[PDB]
Amino acid sequence: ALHVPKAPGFAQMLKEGAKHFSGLEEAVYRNIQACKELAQTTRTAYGPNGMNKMVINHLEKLFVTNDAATILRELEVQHPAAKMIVMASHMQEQEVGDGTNFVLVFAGALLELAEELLRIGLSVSEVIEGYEIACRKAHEILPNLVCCSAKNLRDIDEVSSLLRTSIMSKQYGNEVFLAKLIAQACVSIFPDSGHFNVDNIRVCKILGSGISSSSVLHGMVFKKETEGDVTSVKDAKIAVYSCPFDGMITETKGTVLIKTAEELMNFSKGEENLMDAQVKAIADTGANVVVTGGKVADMALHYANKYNIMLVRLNSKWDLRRLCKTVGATALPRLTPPVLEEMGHCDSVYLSEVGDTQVVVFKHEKEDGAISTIVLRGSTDNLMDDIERAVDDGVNTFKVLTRDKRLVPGGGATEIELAKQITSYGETCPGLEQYAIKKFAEAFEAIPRALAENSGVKANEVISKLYAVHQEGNKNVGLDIEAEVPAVKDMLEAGILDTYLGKYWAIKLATNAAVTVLRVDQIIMAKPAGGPK
Amino acid sequence: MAAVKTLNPKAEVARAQAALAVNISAARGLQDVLRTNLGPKGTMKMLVSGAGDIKLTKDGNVLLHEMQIQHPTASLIAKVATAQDDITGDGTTSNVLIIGELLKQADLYISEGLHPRIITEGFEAAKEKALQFLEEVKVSREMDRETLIDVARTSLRTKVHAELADVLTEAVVDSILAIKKQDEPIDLFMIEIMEMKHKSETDTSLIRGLVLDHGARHPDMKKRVEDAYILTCNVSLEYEKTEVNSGFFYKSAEEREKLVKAERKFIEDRVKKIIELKRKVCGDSDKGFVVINQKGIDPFSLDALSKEGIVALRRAKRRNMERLTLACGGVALNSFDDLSPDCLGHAGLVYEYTLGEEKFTFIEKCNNPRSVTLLIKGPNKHTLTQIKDAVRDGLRAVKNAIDDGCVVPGAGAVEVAMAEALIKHKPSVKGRAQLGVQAFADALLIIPKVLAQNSGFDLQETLVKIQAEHSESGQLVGVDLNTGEPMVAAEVGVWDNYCVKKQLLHSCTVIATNILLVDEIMRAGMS
Amino acid sequence: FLQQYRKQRMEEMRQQLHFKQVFEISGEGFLDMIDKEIVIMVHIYEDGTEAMNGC
Amino acid sequence: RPVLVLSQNTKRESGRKVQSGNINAAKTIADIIRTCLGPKSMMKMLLDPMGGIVMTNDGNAILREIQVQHPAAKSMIEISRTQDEEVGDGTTSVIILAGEMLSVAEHFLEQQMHPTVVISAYRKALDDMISTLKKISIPVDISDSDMMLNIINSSITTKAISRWSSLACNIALDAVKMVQFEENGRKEIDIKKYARVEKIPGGIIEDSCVLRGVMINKDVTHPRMRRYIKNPRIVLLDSSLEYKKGESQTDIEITREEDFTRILQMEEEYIQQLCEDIIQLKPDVVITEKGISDLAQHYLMRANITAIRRVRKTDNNRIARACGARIVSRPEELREDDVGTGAGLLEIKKIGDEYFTFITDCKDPKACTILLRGASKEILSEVERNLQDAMQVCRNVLLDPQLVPGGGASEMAVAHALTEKSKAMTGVEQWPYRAVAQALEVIPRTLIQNCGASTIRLLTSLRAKHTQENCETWGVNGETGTLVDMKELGIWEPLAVKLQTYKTAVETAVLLLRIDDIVSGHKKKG
Amino acid sequence: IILAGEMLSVAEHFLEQQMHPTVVISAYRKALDDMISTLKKISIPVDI
Ligand SMILES: Nc1ncnc2c1ncn2[C@@H]1O[C@H](COP(=O)(O)OP(=O)(O)O)[C@@H](O)[C@H]1O
Ligand SMILES: Nc1ncnc2c1ncn2[C@@H]1O[C@H](COP(=O)(O)OP(=O)(O)O)[C@@H](O)[C@H]1O
Ligand SMILES: Nc1ncnc2c1ncn2[C@@H]1O[C@H](COP(=O)(O)OP(=O)(O)O)[C@@H](O)[C@H]1O
Ligand SMILES: [Mg+2]
Ligand SMILES: [Mg+2]
Ligand SMILES: [Mg+2]
Repeated sequence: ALHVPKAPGFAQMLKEGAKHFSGLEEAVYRNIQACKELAQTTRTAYGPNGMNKMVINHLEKLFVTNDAATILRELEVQHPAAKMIVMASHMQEQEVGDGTNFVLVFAGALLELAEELLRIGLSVSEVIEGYEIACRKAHEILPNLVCCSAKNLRDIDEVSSLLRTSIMSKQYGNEVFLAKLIAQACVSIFPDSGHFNVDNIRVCKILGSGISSSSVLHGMVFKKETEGDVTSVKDAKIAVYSCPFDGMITETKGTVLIKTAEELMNFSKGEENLMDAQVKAIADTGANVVVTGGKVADMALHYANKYNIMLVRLNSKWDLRRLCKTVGATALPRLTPPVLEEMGHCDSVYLSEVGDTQVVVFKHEKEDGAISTIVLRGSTDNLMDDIERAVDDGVNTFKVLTRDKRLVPGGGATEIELAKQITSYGETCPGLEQYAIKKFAEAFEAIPRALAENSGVKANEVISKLYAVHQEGNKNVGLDIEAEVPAVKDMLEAGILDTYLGKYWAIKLATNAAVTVLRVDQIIMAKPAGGPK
Repeated sequence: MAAVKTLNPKAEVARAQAALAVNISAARGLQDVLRTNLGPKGTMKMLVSGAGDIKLTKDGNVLLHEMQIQHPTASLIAKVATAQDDITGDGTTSNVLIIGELLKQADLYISEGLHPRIITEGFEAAKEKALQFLEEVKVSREMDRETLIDVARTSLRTKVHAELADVLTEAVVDSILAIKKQDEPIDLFMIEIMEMKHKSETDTSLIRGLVLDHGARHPDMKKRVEDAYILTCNVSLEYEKTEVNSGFFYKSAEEREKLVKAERKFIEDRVKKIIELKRKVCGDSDKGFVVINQKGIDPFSLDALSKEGIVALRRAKRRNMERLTLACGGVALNSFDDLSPDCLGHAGLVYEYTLGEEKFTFIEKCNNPRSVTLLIKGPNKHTLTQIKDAVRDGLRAVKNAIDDGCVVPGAGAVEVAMAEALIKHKPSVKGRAQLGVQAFADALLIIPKVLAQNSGFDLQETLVKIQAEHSESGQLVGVDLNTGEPMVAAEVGVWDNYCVKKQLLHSCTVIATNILLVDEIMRAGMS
Repeated sequence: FLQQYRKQRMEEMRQQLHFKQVFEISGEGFLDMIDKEIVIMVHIYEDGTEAMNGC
Repeated sequence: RPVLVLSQNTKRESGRKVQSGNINAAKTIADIIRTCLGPKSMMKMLLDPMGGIVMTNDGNAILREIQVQHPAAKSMIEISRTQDEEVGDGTTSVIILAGEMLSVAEHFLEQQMHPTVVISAYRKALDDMISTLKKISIPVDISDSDMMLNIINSSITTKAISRWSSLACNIALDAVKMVQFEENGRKEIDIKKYARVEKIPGGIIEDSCVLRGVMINKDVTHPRMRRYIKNPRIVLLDSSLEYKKGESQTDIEITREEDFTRILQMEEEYIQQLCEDIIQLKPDVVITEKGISDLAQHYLMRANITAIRRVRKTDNNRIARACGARIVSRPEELREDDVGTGAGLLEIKKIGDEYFTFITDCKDPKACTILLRGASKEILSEVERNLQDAMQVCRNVLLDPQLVPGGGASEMAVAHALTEKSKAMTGVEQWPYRAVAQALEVIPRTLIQNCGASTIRLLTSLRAKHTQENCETWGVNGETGTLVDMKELGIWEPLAVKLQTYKTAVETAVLLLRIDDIVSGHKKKG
Repeated sequence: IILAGEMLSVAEHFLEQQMHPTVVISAYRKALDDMISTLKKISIPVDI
């Protein structure tokens, strides 16, 4: 009478390190608690008044940022339910590019209110059905909440104004300058054809002069030097070669079979003369810049120097392809001279130093091209990385705007209106699903509450004022960040707008993640074992 | 202790009632785990591997494989369920439940001093009677679209969410009807199942063609061809090494250049053959040429093909050869010795879809494809696996319903009727095997019990209501999972595969008889 | 589908067709087993070990 | 380590202790499988050290999976293996008999009788046992299918396959009959090589059958090849159909431009020449134990020929026996009579999720495949073991047309004959003779014990019955535990099985009685 | 025990919403006084 034996059956057949959680309070409540904890960890980085977090991964690499997706990626999350919510957030990041923190916060609030509903006496199936009905109602309502459209994407000023809000959450101190940079870079890209490519925007990070010295360049910048003596060209005629800048060899096996003295004497001279003829034929086409993806032969470098040809070496094939796109050349596979249509053209190619970094610049004069590069300056590598993340967010926002031009008010207006409308709808729905619908509506309050908490004011007063104002009928009114007291202001006039697609996909993914977490009843965890990767 | 332990001191032995108790305890544990799986009202289970991979499923076989069990009887039952899944693709949870209930009912009489042999004899007699009744009760019908849709819905609703099940029902029924050839066995290899991870779970659909998980490697090839000629080939277009250690010898740079230019003539001849065929079939620019090669294509041949406006795919799957031949209608080629326009497939639209690093090629708008693909879509990885398992189960169910001209009513009605028939037949069995027959009937009665329990209703009261209704009316009434009242499965459309029921009966009876007759469990292979 | 080692199963049920036991080595046993008298695999364990022992 | 004439790890024991230990170890080995004899036997679950499960009631299968330290137990296990390999039946009986004779020998060893006297008495008893078994045997007519089926049924009624006894008997008889061969005046059966048993989990065991041909788990190399040929002409090969290197080092030296392409073209031409040599015979199916090149596949399909590659040598030999073909290594030497005509249908059909190749309509085939479809892998393995026992019994009764009553009748008859023979010995060795004669009663005693009837009353009644003149066919009904004449019950055994069992048991007793000292611990000293 | 657990459960909601615990405690004390008053109001006498 001193020990409790394991119950006969499955409790005894379990492995030595496995775990089995079954039932409501043992599995569902624990999963809800873990997801709420994850949302709590990520909550403080929401909105313009969010706080950066120093995250050090297992490789002793330091990350400082307020991007929810990056923080979740750099964390070693172990709980399976939190893993599922993190997968939902990453999927939202991949599909849209912004709203990961919205997804996490909404999922956490939904799961907390689902736990409350289960405690008051509701069933999991009823809660799931109510959540699905309310999500359908929210997706129906959302198009009616659109306040304005982009209506133009070739304009620098309009694009900068549209993208200011996206990059106001990150780098809240100075977003106008970054908005102008990203607007110029995106307008250079996105030609008359409606297709926009995210990868056409390149980011180069160089230390030393602070982010205020950053600029956009119509071309590409490579952080290396030139092989030859020529370091600057004014009417460049780039000829790109994917093959190494050397005489091609056989593929099976090459053996120089010498049988007489004369062949031994003449072999090297003939080889040098042949490659001289090749290089002179290359140069006679007017080409003056040569870019190669392979190694550069010493004698080839000599004979290119003799003919005043700039040599640039690109190790990565991605850089070669991007340079071909941004100059208009075709990557030749042999040392044949380029034909007229395969000869790339650039306004100016030169070797320059920025800070203490030697770079080669392919510069255009036209405000167009296939690829544009943003040169980022700063006093810290982590700062430039965070600015690059903000630039990525802005570019993704531009891509979303190209896909869909509809916008909804930000700053707490959209979700407050959604909550009010869904609450009104739920009161007209008889049955047990009304509780779940009302909880789904109330879960939208987590966004203005988080914004108010990060802003340093009392969230309850802000929420009450927002409900009042929306009760009069001002659906474009959100909380005012630049105020020491709880206050609200119109968001359409202030230009604080977020994309319709972002809200749509974020709501869909958060609801899906919450429902999928709720559907789980039993957890059978195996022994962790190893597997570091 | 026992005789074996004297010869091998560190041996584990369980003799007489110990072995029976161990086996019955293992079966009861497995049944208790898998009770919650049965029915569309069953509960999803989360499975986490050692590496941390998350899997959500309700399938009996998947759950059994992912269970952390090291028991011999559990291994035997898992093997039986694995065979069940391999042949029929359904009824694994029902298999485990019936085996466990058979063992429990047998133990109920064995604990009273009865020998298991009489129980096994009663089991065999009751199995024969049950098979006869199942033959008598099956509903033979023409497998039109409605019946196949009903069967697919009945499987997928038990496998996934109701709306996703409704979508997958149309998907699977249309796919099976697409590949089906009159009076021929259905080749399930011709339905490619492809997973993409960008849209929602309800965005999965059926493409009347093929989807390839790789695209053209040359950046300058066309991203979309409207009218296309399909060339399915198995010819290597990359550089090939001489089998007899050739090597090159030269005495000057010019000789080296000549040898380099002449070493690619062999592949260039085949490339020229392909280019000449392309020029012959489509001299204009309206039509297009698509080449799918099971072997690789080196960059030189890729550039040569792209110069002629030809999109080419390399390192395709081996099954894709037959899939393209049946879908596009061409002829797979292992050599270009004699290639003619009649060996070229056709496709009304070819385009490439990019998803992150992954590249996907779509071959749609075929004339009358005998091979199609199912594009599984979802936001997660576990969602894709769950949908793939559900799709496999639905495909197996529809194929079984097509193969067997008959279909069996579901919701446990067939088993309630079978139990009543067994009870009626019990007096005709001589000896004490009538106890075995009664145990068999009670064992088959588990499925309506488990369905009612999962739906939340009272077990015994619902079961007696079902039995009373069946006795009064004589119809095939099963458990209604929404109200608990008796319902005619045939009228509603809850259908079960006849082959699934037959295999369930055979396998469960055989394994229960074999386990009951085991009187010793040994492990003496060490030292 | 060649990467999945289709021959694994056939090797599995052709390996069972033969059962003796591996020698259990005594500190000097390890010394004098390799000191005198070919490829030799030696297993180190203290009582996944059983699976590889059966292998 | 002073002196130490022998090594420090050398342990020696001798005397009565060694004999008692050997006999006790043999008795324990017998007791392990004592309960697995008779129609009412119970199965056992054996846990393979590699993780598998063996669930069976065969004596040899149980004993083979048991690892023991006492060398007498090793001798008993080797005895079980020998009995299994020689006749294929009576494996539990020989172990039980050996244990019983060793016990009755221990009885005399406790007294002052030297083991040599016991051994001589055992040998005389064994000679009389053989004589009596030959005397009480009856002939069988091999042309009578019904009686052959009855013999196979009596063999398999003690196994798990006894439920489908008619199906199992028909399968075993058909397989044994068709695998029977006659060439150059030499008769052979060769169940080990041909009559392959292929088990596929799933389906029902009522669907098991023996095919008029060979079935393999293979598919066509190219989809365009036909999966259904009515009357194929099959050609079997060993050499690969692909360009391989020579044995000698054959480095080339290319100087001119066109030699590389010429070499590749000659490789292609060699493949084409081999394919033309194959096609010259106008076949329909080509089977190769090695790989087939893609170009070879194209050249074969150009002539509408189905090709299958990477076939095991045993499977190729089985196909050659079934379809009457000869495996040819060099295609240029292929001739007309090597082409396999006689197969009546070839079909590649899908079972479960795998492709299986069927050649299942051969006329007069000398090889076959038994397709077993069952609940699981372990059940199919047990069914395969039972069917192997059935085929071994059929082969034994075909080679030896003698038949002996079963169900304990033969043991009791031989025991009674030896008792009246020992009644007139008037020596000191008559006691071990009578004891080893009466030791045969352990088989009817085991049958009664497993049936659950009263052992003492039933054995007394049987012994009293066997004292009459024409009562040599009276045994015990293992299902009801009652005396019954076996010319009515119908249980019969081949004489060869009984002879082998008796000889092996007696010789095991002799071998273990000859030993009185045990030394161990020395290294192999290779 | 159940009542204390439930009261702390409902107090956590306000604690997470930037409400100082002193206000919650004052509300709890007012509620307790009114509970005492109400319980004394609905009581009934008993003839021992
Ligand atoms: N100037 C502003 N005033 C008030 N709210 C703002 C302002 N700028 C952005 N927001 C709000 O901040 C939210 C963006 O939060 P953010 O940190 O970007 O999370 P995520 O990256 O997950 O979208 C938007 O919903 C928007 O309403
Ligand atoms: N809508 C329904 N109403 C009532 N019973 C159903 C319904 N759908 C399925 N069933 C029953 O549930 C069983 C299917 O259970 P399932 O979870 O598929 O187990 P298994 O995977 O072992 O087949 C079938 O026997 C069928 O009779
Ligand atoms: N129906 C039966 N009634 C009585 N005895 C039987 C019957 N069938 C078989 N036997 C006896 O059982 C013995 C076979 O036992 P078995 O389990 O096959 O051992 P083994 O595998 O070593 O032959 C035979 O000697 C035979 O005489
Ligand atoms: Mg954002
Ligand atoms: Mg099912
Ligand atoms: Mg036998």
